[PDB]
Amino acid sequence: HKVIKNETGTISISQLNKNVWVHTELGYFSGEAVPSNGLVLNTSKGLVLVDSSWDDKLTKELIEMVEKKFKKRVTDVIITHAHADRIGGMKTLKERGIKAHSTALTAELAKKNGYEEPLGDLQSVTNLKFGNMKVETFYPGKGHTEDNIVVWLPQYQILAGGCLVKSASSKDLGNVADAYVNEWSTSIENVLKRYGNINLVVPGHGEVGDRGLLLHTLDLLK
Ligand SMILES: [Zn+2]
Ligand SMILES: [Zn+2]
Repeated sequence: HKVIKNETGTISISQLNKNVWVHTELGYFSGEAVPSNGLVLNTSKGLVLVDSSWDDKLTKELIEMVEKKFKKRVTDVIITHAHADRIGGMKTLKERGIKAHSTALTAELAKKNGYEEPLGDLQSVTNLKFGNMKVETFYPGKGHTEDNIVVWLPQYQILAGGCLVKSASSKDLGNVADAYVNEWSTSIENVLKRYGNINLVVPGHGEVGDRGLLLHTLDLLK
């Protein structure tokens, strides 16, 4: 259990194992602190993030923290849906020549929310390799948003569930303004059906757990 932080504590990275870390940032909204999780992947050919952060201020500092820790550059990011906590650092990414991967739909919705457009290069099942690190993206259907995807790391059996999966502490689904609450259950079932061997599940917000987080989210939807 190893967490690196900036001095304020607004940005932290937590070790799941040597090459996979959770990044978490606090964005403040009407006096209220909200954490958001993504992943940091340490690969032979650079660093890969799953999701950016609330804004460019945080995204830029996040990048510098990880580039210093691992002594190499952030080359790619995978955007799991078009909300601010996921997509708010797009300008930082473009400015630094960091490729922003997404589904066409996510790219479409990003444009329509006024954000810079990610690549729209991902299909519903896409396998990527960065150095020796394998990354699978999967669209399970509508849930938290229309466009939400999950990121699977087959070599670690680690699932970045994003906001499709709630933490164990969550007692409601949170922000459902853009959600499809009647399809969300099916969409989690598609995840459960596809990955029979989940060791860790990282939710969009809150503590890392395991396969249980997906069952908890199903309860929250009943
Ligand atoms: Zn969201
Ligand atoms: Zn979320």
